[PDB]
Amino acid sequence: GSSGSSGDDDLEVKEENGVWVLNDGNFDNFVADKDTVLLEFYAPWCGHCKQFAPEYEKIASTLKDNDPPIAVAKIDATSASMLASKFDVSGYPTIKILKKGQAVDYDGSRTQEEIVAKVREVSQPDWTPPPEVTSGPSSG
Repeated sequence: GSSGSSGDDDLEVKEENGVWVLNDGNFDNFVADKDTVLLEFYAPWCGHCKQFAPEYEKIASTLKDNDPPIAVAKIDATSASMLASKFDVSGYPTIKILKKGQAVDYDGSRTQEEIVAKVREVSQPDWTPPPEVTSGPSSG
């Protein structure tokens, strides 16, 4: 701790209209100090995503000035295999949530209202992960 390894300028992250772009390389580096991180999976060969492209961006801002503050980001499963397999992303668009390192599978109408409800709902410190877990990678 407190090493200070900066130079190659590798550890970075971009965004789009409020939509951050995370990758297996900056995945943890980002969620490192994050209580709740929204991860959105998509594919370049998936047209159905194009219609959501703008639908998502709008959400970002919403959860942006929300409380607690949440960081909305997306990931190209196609490009990110490790992450894709992590949340068993066998389809798209696939929305997921990260809680202190806990993958929370979403279920319901992926809408600006619904999507936010769950996310903003999970961000809460009281919120807790329900039983019947799907995957638990050395959670702890």
